[PDB]
Amino acid sequence: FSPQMCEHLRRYNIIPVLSDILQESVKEKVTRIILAAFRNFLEKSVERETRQEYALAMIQCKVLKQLENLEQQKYDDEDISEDIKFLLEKLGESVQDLSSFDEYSSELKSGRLEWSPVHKSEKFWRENAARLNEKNYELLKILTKLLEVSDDPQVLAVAAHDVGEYVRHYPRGKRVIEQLGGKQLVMNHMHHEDQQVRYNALLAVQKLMVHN
Amino acid sequence: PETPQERKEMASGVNTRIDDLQMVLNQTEDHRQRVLQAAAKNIRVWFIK
Amino acid sequence: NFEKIENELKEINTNQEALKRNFLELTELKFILRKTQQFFD
Repeated sequence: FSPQMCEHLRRYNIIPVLSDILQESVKEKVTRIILAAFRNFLEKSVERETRQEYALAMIQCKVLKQLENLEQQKYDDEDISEDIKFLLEKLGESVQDLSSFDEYSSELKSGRLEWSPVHKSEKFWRENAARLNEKNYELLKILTKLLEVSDDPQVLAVAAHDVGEYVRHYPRGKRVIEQLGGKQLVMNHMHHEDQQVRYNALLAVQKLMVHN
Repeated sequence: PETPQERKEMASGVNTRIDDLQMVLNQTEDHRQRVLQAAAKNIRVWFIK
Repeated sequence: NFEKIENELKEINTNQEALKRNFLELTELKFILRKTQQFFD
């Protein structure tokens, strides 16, 4: 309830530990208070650090996908049916407000290329069709550069996914990666020993050659 | 290409493209088989579930 | 788990005969370029 206590309790792993209690949902009163605990957390913050409680808490966890079927169920207590619609509208904006490319530009320029819902969302890639060319097609060339020099056991699959979704939405970008030689990099990285970077680069190399 | 000694550029370009395309068709075949080796296993579990 | 297997086999079996098309259209383009060079020379 008190606003300054919300930034006191955030020095922990609270909400994904709490969402692990939410996915059980056997008692049918623990879910009515742990959804109210999600609301009283999210409503009473006077800061921009509610986004700290999405990345730890909401978008990067198995809670937002669970809240879709939480709406589908038939609860009787009227505050619950407004608790889900408040959380769905608060987290409905929370997926695309960093799904801006800025953040993605904050991800790409600073590096580390983490797993984020901005990569899997197609409304991201619906928007930034020409935005790599708005950055003079360096913004792609900075992405294949970090794909080149580094081994990256986790974020190379993210980097292989990023060149794949752009190519499906701009057919002239297939000629762009040919000038950079990034296709032969994906040819090498699809033969990697790790299976996640193999599966992502196999989809990446098969998106390059849909039509020739 | 309608001109001589440009067809050598074109046929080499098709040759390296066929080499890449046959590799991907080979790669997606054993990836489909590696999926279906895992996916078909325990469908008799999964159907009963 | 089931949507991982479903979207695997839905995308690949559409990218398989479409990619088999782009290879079978290309291997018969390579054959006529082999002949018409030998035919011209």
